[PDB]
Amino acid sequence: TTGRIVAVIGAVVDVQFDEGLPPILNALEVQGRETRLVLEVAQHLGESTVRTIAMDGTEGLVRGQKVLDSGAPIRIPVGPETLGRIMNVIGEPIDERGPIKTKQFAAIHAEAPEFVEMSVEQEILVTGIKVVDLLAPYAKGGKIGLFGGAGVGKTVLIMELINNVAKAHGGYSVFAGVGERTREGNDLYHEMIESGVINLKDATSKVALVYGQMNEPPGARARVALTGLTVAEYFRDQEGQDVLLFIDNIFRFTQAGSEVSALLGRIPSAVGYQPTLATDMGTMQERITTTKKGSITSVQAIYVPADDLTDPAPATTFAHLDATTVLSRAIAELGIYPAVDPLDSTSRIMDPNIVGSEHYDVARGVQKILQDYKSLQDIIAILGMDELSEEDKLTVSRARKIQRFLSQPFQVAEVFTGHLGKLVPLKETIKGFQQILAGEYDHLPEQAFYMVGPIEEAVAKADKLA
Amino acid sequence: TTGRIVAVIGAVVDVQFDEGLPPILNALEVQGRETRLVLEVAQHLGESTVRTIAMDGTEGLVRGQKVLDSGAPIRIPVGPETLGRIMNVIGEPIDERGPIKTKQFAAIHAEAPEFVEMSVEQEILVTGIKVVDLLAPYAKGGKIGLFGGAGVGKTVLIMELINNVAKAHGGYSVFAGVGERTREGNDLYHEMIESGVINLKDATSKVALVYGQMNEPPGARARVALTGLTVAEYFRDQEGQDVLLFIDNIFRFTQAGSEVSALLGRIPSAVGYQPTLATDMGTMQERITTTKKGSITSVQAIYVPADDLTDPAPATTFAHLDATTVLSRAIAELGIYPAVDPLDSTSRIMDPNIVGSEHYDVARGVQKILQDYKSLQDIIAILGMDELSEEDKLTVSRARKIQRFLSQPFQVAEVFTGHLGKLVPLKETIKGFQQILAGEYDHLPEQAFYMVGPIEEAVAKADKLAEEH
Amino acid sequence: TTGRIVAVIGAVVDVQFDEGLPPILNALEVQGRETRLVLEVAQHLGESTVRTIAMDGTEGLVRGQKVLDSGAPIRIPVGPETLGRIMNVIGEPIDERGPIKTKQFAAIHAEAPEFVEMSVEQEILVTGIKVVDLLAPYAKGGKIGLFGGAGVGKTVLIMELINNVAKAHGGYSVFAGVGERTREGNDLYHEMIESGVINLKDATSKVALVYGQMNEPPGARARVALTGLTVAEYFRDQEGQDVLLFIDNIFRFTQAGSEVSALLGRIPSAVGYQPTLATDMGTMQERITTTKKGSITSVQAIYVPADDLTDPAPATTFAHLDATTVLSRAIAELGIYPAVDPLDSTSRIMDPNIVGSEHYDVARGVQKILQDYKSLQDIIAILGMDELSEEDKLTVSRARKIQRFLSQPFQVAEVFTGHLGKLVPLKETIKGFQQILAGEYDHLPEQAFYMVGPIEEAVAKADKLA
Amino acid sequence: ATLKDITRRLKSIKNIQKITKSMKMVAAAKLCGAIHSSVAKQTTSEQSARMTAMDNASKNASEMIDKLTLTFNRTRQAVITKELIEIISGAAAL
Amino acid sequence: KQVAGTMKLELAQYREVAAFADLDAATQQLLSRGVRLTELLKQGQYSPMAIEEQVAVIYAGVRGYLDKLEPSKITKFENAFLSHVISQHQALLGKIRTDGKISEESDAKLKEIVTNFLAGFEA
Amino acid sequence: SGDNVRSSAGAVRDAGGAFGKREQAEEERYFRARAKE
Ligand SMILES: Nc1ncnc2c1ncn2[C@@H]1O[C@H](COP(=O)(O)OP(=O)(O)NP(=O)(O)O)[C@@H](O)[C@H]1O
Ligand SMILES: Nc1ncnc2c1ncn2[C@@H]1O[C@H](COP(=O)(O)OP(=O)(O)NP(=O)(O)O)[C@@H](O)[C@H]1O
Ligand SMILES: [Mg+2]
Ligand SMILES: [Mg+2]
Repeated sequence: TTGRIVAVIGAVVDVQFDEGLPPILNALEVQGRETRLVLEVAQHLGESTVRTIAMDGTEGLVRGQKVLDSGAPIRIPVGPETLGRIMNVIGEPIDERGPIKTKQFAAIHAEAPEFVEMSVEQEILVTGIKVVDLLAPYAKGGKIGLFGGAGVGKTVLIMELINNVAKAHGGYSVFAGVGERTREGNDLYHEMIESGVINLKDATSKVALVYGQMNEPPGARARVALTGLTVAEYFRDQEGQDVLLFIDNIFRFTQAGSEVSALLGRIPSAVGYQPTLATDMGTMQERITTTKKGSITSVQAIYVPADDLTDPAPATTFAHLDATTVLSRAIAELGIYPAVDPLDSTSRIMDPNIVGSEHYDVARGVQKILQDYKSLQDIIAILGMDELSEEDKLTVSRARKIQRFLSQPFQVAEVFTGHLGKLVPLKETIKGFQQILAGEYDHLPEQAFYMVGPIEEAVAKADKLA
Repeated sequence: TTGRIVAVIGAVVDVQFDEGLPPILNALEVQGRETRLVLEVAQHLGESTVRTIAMDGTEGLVRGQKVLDSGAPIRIPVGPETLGRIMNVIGEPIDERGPIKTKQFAAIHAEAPEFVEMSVEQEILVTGIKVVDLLAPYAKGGKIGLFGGAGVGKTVLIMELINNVAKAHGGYSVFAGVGERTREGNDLYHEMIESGVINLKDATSKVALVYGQMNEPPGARARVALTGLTVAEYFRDQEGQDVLLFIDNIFRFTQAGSEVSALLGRIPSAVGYQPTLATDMGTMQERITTTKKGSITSVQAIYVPADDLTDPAPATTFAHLDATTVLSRAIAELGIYPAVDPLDSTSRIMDPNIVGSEHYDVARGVQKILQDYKSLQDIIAILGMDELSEEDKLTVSRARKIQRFLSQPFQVAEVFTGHLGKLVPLKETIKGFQQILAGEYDHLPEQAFYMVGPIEEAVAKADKLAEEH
Repeated sequence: TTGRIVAVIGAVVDVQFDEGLPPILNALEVQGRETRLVLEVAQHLGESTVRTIAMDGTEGLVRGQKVLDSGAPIRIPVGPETLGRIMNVIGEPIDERGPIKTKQFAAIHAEAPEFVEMSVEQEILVTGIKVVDLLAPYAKGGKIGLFGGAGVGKTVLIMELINNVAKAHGGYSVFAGVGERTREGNDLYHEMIESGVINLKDATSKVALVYGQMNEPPGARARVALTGLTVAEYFRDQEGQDVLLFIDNIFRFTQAGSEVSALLGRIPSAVGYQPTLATDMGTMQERITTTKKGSITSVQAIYVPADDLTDPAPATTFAHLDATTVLSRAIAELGIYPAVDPLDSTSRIMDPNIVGSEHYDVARGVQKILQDYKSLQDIIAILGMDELSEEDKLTVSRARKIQRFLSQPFQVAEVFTGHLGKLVPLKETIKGFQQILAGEYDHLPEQAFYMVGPIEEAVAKADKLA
Repeated sequence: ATLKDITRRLKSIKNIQKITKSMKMVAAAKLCGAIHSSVAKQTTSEQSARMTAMDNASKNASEMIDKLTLTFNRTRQAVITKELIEIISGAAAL
Repeated sequence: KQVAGTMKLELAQYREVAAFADLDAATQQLLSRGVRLTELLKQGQYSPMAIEEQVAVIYAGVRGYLDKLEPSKITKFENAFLSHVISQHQALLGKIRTDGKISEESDAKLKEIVTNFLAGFEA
Repeated sequence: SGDNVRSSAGAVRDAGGAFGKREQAEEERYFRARAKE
């Protein structure tokens, strides 16, 4: 049956049907248009009229324009032929490499795994990053979130994690660009074709790319995540493999939701967001998961608007994570990269029965001395360090070498650090710190532990300083 | 006259009358329920439809259900026969002790006593609490306000005021539970039953109970305050006799209304409270007062959201009191109880020409040295106890003692402190602080004054303290 | 065309015109009232009904009461005969000196000069007041933020400026009392009469007064700045003058705006101001610049909310300022008049490319010597002013000569001060301080520079006092 | 951030600020940095150091107050803005 | 209730001393219990303790018998100790529960164990 | 503003500390003296 547009406001389009009303989520195709314009049915307004959301610009639409009911949600290609390709919200290829001939197609909307499909296996995923490896190890099959403010470190980190992890990965990965910088996809795409994780000739590619950058309208940015998500689900279930799913900024999925919620006729919730922020988010995050049928190690970059971690968006994101890496501008401004907050990043894997007592005991040693140094910062700012006991000065000193020894030069950032990248092993990181704590290096200067790999390179740099 | 329900959203129900339209404040009986359900007419929406707040749950109402206009506002049982009985919001007895066979019923809604009806008499009411009677004395038949953030001592303090003043009261006393914990209702009931202030076998009971706690929908909590007030009204007028009115947390009267405002179609005001916040509180407070017909010695417990006294609810409640005792987390935290703030608790009778000059001077003398001590809190916060001239460090040392001597064990708080509640006579209180300000006890350790009765026990304890060392 | 009042809700009135509908900003005349009640159009609600904001009380109005479309917006008397007179919001004389017999009339709502009508030359409006002209020059056709409460020389600096600009520039002046207090408005009137700027006898008046009393509704208080603006415009576009516009409390204009906005039911923006904040400030402020014909410079008194410079009101106002004259009690006490702070008052135009390199280096030298002397204060008092090197003893001295030379006797003070006021040309001030800085006048006593005019009167005053 | 808290730290640091500036002068007239520090670990000086110490301490507090106050107003503006949006959402929901 | 006597305010009162940490031996002591009890309160998951087992260890700390031990050693000690009481002294615990009270003979048999066990521990 | 310092943390625990510490010994100092008397 034929539906007709009866109203258009930005990205919300009301379509009235005279016969056969399209159910919610059903994807309607707008007629009379140059490129495919999909509307997603969001609600039944009554009077045979449905309110939808456009997956692309709605410029040019005219009331009375015909809209077709595809009879199903937004279905995208899933399968091995997606690998090495770049697709948009609605699964159309955008890498100028022609149709994506997959057998199966998949709806980008699906129910999350049931409670009986849940996995309880915890097994660390060492990353080579001392701060993450140490204080809040990532977990294979786990949900890693990387919170960070504008320009703090999310991207570079996700990139390093793709370097230090993805490459040494035996399986398929899915990178979902959501509301970020298009030239970044550009960067990523060409960095992958280089390293070879993407192959344009032989069919050996291992990465599937879904993109809906900050140039896209709210409806897209609001669903791209589900698309990348859906492409990851195929690899997990319909193939039972270990799937890596990177998503640079899932916060954009929520932000986008707010733009359209406005137009949908919803009274706004706290801070202007939509009422459905929590649920909307749940029905998505819950699909990003490991089941008994397969695994998904997801790494999600999370933007903190106005650097406010209490903002409904990020706030609401923590409960969905198995591991959190909180980046701080204050730390970044002291030139500590990655600007990871030693005292606000967590991992369900930070358990002695899981990473050992030596690992756990050092981790807590570090979060204790830094915590104790942090509580002294009040006194240091007013009365300097001449008003601290002899004991205090000692911790302050070890904290400062620990803080710096937490930094690390990543390959993906060599241009800004002016140092060759470093990949530190786990034992080496445990060791390095056990030592700084035990006072073993209380004779070396702070600046010696800054921007270095293992502890050994902390010493080398010390001699050079003489 | 019979009406039909036409809309049910929460505690807000719309009833349409075809016959006659009931006046606002009229109680409406919802037919077809295994439990009396009262609907108070709040507004006239127009087109023969009235909007009403339910005095109970709306779980189960049906559009079109019948509603019988009782002809008048909520009328509850009043009179001596209420004494010892736990009443509802609509007058229903909730002690399972059967009906309250009363010969008179009053409307919980009524006009406030005129201005010509006001009394100007003020007689200090002694409470045995040193701090109270010292800094901000309560007054006979006055309005007492007890402010306090969550769990600083509102409930325990008001309890002491009943164990002290009510038990030794030659007359009736009303207690109304306003949106608090039902468990506290249990406690208070069985504890009054013990002390014999309530008799279940005869007619010597001297306190009436009214309850509408937390588990209750806002509508009820929004009126119980007026219910209890009505019961105490009858004891003030139809007798003239002295009446004591205890309301545990009048703040639940304003939250109740804050929980149904929107649904009554009202743009919200500052901090989400109702626009009618101050006037509702007004047509409610003005009623709780002493007239030339009788006197009400009211003690209201007032909650303070997040500890912020500037919050509209509490800030609007002050002027309604003749004496305020403010509690302070800061103080409670220093293990000082009652956690009364010496610098924020005031009283109308705190005048030298009402308590005499001796009583007054000492009070301000306390407050001053305590304010000076706050000024040194800073100076010594960076310097240490070794820079203050022997003159200042001397006051710091007295502040501590005067600070600690304001604390006092409560008979009602035995189970907490573990000590024996003491009760201090006024005169022994002044002497007590008169001497400490004098410098007399500068040879005694502070601890000697912490949690005691008259100034003597201090020395005594101080002695028990010397021998133990 | 005649309308009929169909809606009155406080200072808001909706009128229904059956045939001809009055455009937005068009003044309507209420019929059947003692005084004149003007309703300024604000919106076309539809159904031949228009909404408006009353310029005076609305008590007495009745639904159906007749209303007349004045054909255009609020027009007021313009031209010479307005000077010395106190005008109301709508053009009515309120000085009771009868009618304001003018042949001309103008609308208070006029678009700002077009881009071509713009001056591209940065000229400095000489005030003859040393500190001003030397440390914070008044951009001709620029806005200057007058900072300072009351009792600091405000009313005196305002009139003096009126005098000087008149004596040395031929241009008149207008005073728009936005949200003025009837009390100070009265005080100012007579204080001006006894100062010469206003003459109730011979047409020698140099200023036109326009008032917007606080008892006047937000609608009224919002338009005054424009009424007074329209008045000043006549003297710029008709007599080619370089007018001077005084807006005492530009803030209360802003606030006046928000109240209108709210009354009209618009959704406030951050901090409760009107969404239109910047545009309300734009449309008006932009009518103040240098045109091919002449120019209007305006001194607007500013109120910083909660002492917060970032609050919307001021921050929206600082976008339109070229200078700030800061009055200081600290200065007023020392007996230094005008009590203009030589270090807090500033100018955008204080640039070499604009005020000449010469003028620049002088203003800079004076700013730096004061800064140097202001620091020394500590040492001088504590460490004792006995161990001051040669370079340290001269600074303090010279700075003091400068600091006092910054004082100037106003011609409008003559009435009481009993001292001939002085009007220093830019040339004299530059050289005056230029020399003091050299040391040419170090062999003179301080009081020699206190309360004088050109540098000459400094030496002449020195010998007399020996 | 909370207006109540910021207001607490500002007052508290404005106080400290006053007391430290006062000590700098007394010292000037006559904690002393790392003076007692050095000799133990191993007047003119003593006062020198004390002058210096309180000085810096005085600045360090003012630079701190200067930063708290900005946070004060930002946060002050935010609270008003919040209170208002809440007020209107309810009205636009009627 | 017996051993937990007034440990609570005491701990919160240790916090009063926590702001300092040439202490006088006295206050050095207030700061000596609090640092000890604290370790004795730390625990492992999925391994709850019978109210009698808890009293046994809390007793060892509250009765000052561990005041001359190295904090960091406390935890390793609770383990060894407990495993001992639970092993060799089934009957002792067997009482405290039955009477939910620390009788004279039980206050003695516990002082006997902590002090000697403790010492053998600091060998 | 009277005692803002104390109405916070960092330097409050200090003021709180020194404070109690002082009066702690002092009183013991006064304690045995009571015996003397
Ligand atoms: N590991 C790092 N080493 C050195 N510099 C870094 C590092 N991480 C971040 N930076 C610096 O911060 C800048 C940008 O960080 P980036 O990875 O783009 O942040 P982001 O979290 O993605 N922010 P954005 O996308 O703007 O919200 C880089 O240009 C670097 O200067
Ligand atoms: N006089 C007192 N002596 C000792 N402890 C007290 C005293 N008063 C209150 N407390 C303590 O604080 C607790 C509860 O105080 P309570 O009187 O119920 O506070 P409240 O103000 O009524 N709080 P709430 O109504 O929940 O906001 C008690 O359980 C005690 O631990
Ligand atoms: Mg990024
Ligand atoms: Mg309570």
